[PDB]
Amino acid sequence: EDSMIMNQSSIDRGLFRSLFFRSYMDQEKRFGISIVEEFEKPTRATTLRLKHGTYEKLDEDGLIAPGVRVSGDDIIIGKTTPIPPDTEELGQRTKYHTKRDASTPLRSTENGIVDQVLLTTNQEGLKFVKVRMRTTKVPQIGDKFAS
Amino acid sequence: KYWYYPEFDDVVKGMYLRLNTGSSPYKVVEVLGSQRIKGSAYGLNSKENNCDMYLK
Amino acid sequence: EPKVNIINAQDDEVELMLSDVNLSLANSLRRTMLAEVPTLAIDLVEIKMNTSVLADEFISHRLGLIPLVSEDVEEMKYSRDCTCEDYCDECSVVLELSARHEGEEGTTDVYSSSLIKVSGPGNLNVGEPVRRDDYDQGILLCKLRNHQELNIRCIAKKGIAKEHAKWSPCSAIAFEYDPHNKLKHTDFWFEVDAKKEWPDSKYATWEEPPKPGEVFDYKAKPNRFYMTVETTGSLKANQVFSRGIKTLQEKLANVLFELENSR
Amino acid sequence: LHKMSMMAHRVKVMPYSTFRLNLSVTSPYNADFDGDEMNLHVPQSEETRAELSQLCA
Amino acid sequence: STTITSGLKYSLATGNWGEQKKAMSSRAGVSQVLNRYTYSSTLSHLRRT
Amino acid sequence: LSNDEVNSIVKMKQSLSSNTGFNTVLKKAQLQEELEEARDAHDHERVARIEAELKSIGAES
Amino acid sequence: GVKYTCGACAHNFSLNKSDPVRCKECGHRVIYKARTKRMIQFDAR
Amino acid sequence: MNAPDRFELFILPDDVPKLKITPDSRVPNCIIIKFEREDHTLANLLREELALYPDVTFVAYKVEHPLFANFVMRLQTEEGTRPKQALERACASIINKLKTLDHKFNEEWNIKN
Amino acid sequence: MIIPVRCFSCGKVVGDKWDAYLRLLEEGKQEGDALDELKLKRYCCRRMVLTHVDLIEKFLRYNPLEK
Amino acid sequence: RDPTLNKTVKIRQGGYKGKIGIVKEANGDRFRVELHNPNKTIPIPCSF
RNA sequence: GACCCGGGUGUUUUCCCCA
Ligand SMILES: [Mg+2]
Ligand SMILES: [Zn+2]
Ligand SMILES: [Zn+2]
Ligand SMILES: [Zn+2]
Repeated sequence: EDSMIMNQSSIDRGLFRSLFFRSYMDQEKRFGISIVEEFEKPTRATTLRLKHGTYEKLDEDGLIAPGVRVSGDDIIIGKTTPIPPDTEELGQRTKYHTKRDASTPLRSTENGIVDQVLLTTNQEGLKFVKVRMRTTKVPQIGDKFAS
Repeated sequence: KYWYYPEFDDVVKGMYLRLNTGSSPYKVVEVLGSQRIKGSAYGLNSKENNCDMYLK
Repeated sequence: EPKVNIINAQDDEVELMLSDVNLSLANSLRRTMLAEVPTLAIDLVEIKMNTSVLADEFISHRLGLIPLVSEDVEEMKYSRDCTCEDYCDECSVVLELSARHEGEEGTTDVYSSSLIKVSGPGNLNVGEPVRRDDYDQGILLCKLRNHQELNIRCIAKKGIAKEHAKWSPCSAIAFEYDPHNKLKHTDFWFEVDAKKEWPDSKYATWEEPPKPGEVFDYKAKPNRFYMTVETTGSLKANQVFSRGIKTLQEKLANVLFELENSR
Repeated sequence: LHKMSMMAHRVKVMPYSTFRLNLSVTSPYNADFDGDEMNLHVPQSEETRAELSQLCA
Repeated sequence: STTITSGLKYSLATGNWGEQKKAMSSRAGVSQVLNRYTYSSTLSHLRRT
Repeated sequence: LSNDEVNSIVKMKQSLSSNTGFNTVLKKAQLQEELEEARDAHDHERVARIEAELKSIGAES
Repeated sequence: GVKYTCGACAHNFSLNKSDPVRCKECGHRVIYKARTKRMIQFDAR
Repeated sequence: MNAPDRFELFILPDDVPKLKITPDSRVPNCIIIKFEREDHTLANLLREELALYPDVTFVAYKVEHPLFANFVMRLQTEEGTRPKQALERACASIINKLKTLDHKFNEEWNIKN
Repeated sequence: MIIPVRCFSCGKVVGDKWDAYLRLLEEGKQEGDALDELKLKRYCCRRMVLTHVDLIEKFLRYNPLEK
Repeated sequence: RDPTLNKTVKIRQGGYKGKIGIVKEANGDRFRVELHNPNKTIPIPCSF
């Protein structure tokens, strides 16, 4: 019924093995005179409503570095947007939420190695990043082939 | 890293640094100023490190 | 009762004829040589720098496939059976590769001869990548241009071809019996005449063709098997054959011990 | 298209990432293995499990 | 200068061949994202009617 | 550093720049654009100089 | 604090999250991050 | 994603016995043997060795599924012989055959070296 | 992209014969004769060298991203 | 508060000897470590 | 004793997959 049998040893030797790249884009938006988004590693204290993934793979500038293995739901771009502060200045020792998280997580079903990170400026002069992820896909039961 | 700064001219003024006499006993010299010299581009650290700044 | 007769012998391939053995024994020997003789192959790659145009895992896959000399792999232990923390010298061999291109013109080829054995078991002849001669550069691994460098450290472990095809010592085992089809084990497709439409086997001269008036013999069994064992250079042909026999013996002895200890 | 396109099977957990069928049931489903996909629905009650095992099996 | 620039960019970006405020009743799908899965697919896409 | 300071440093290093493949390609492209502009203006005198400059700069390997 | 590489002249430098995104020596607008210093290991399979 | 580890083809878990024997009561003097982490290599060898013994009246094996590394063997001997003794005799006989084969190959290789 | 180390079908090492194959073709030998001279008998091995396309020579023409 | 979470770790015993990973779950006596070599996450005892 | 979280657009359009 249109199936086929493949040699496992040929697969081990590199038959029909391929390479997969996926790129992610993000940029800093401008909402007003002085309301800008920032690429940064958000902290559990100064930001609220963080993603459930892990932020420990981000660098100081909020961007992951190439060569780092990533898994699903990991944060590859760290971005925060400002929020008007609440009355928490009552008795909080500077530990009050002023920013909201807008980070970009890796897709839940995908994982791989960070291949190349690009940082530049858009037409408007704001920061603009692109992250490319690389993985290898080996043939297995269910993959589609054709003559 | 900093020779092309506009303020570097006044920054380097009066500084004391180790100098290769060449004629080698290293000695200290006092910077009386700097003077850009066109056409005297020289390798600073590598081949690509062309520099026109000169230290008097 | 079993007999062996060698036709051609070389360091890399032996062509021999088995006789007075069952077909099952010959096939089990072929399967054991193909996928159950332990060899040594690179199993971990630590990439300290790779600025070449090839992906890191591309080069890792290429490295894993390079055959390494596995003569004394019997003395070596399996990685999972070594009580040492991390890897010691008795369960792993460490090779290191460092390649670089100097100058602003030309292309540098990275060959398997550049793999340098750093550490391994004492006085055991294992780990060195296989070379055809003293002047053979070996397997082409990568190519580099100016300011591209490859600096890696590879660890070789002992395993069998069941786990991954890179540990297989043999390339292809030709296997053949009954060139003249006296046993009628196959029925020959044809258009006009089946005799002149099918090429003769390469061992057809080693057996007398059936007589025109001969009747079918229902009491006969396959008795003589012709098989050629080709190796990748990690093990010699005689070593592959002998170690396949020894592996089969060990498997049967393990079954026997299990039976005797079951009671 | 017809009521034989939904039938209740018994689960067997297996490795790899594809649903596996005995080839005799590929006729009522009008399915072959060139890329087709099929849907699986899990009953969540004793009553529903009994209905599936006694009616749609 | 924004009129022509924005009109051309919008029509080429979205594929709706017309003015932005008349998106309905305009011929859609004129402009498509180039298929770069393989070389033959790109060549086929560039010669499609 | 500011944007203006970066531009000034880049111009200074361009004055110091003896040669760079990317910059040579950019210069050749700019020269070709200037040459087509001169061609469209029917200036037979400028185009000769631009052609000579392009011939001198070119001949890559 | 973190290294960067220019997209045209391949010149290494660093930024302090306040400098304009630009190569210091050729003024290119596109820069790339440098590889991580962590250990990278592959199964060679 | 769901692909099992390759070492599970031959590495035996601690809680899984290598060799489980259960009697088959439908016919007299018959046992069912379940080999774990084995395949046609051992099974066919054992089956074709046992098929030649005059006191073994039924021997067969099957691999239930190619994706699981095990096989099950059915053995059934005459009244005098216990089946497990026949299995042990088969193992020992094949071991002797392999030993003499190795010796003869070594002799021939040394002659033709 | 670059010559495979092992033949896919059987597993013979063909990764060390690319340079020799090109040298033989340079001298005017036919492709079949060149493959025969390298002792590639099985056609499964012959297709590996015969149908290989060398793309790394095109990737290397791009300026390296670091220095 | 599980100080070994999000820390690079190496496996010294079992079927994954000498593989670099990162600890993801640290409930207790059974650590979930993602492997850098393949794309998978495995449980492992703390002693390993 | 310093103690760890829990959230996700919408509307169009296009190009694909299995019948
Ligand atoms: Mg179909
Ligand atoms: Zn050890
Ligand atoms: Zn630059
Ligand atoms: Zn082959």
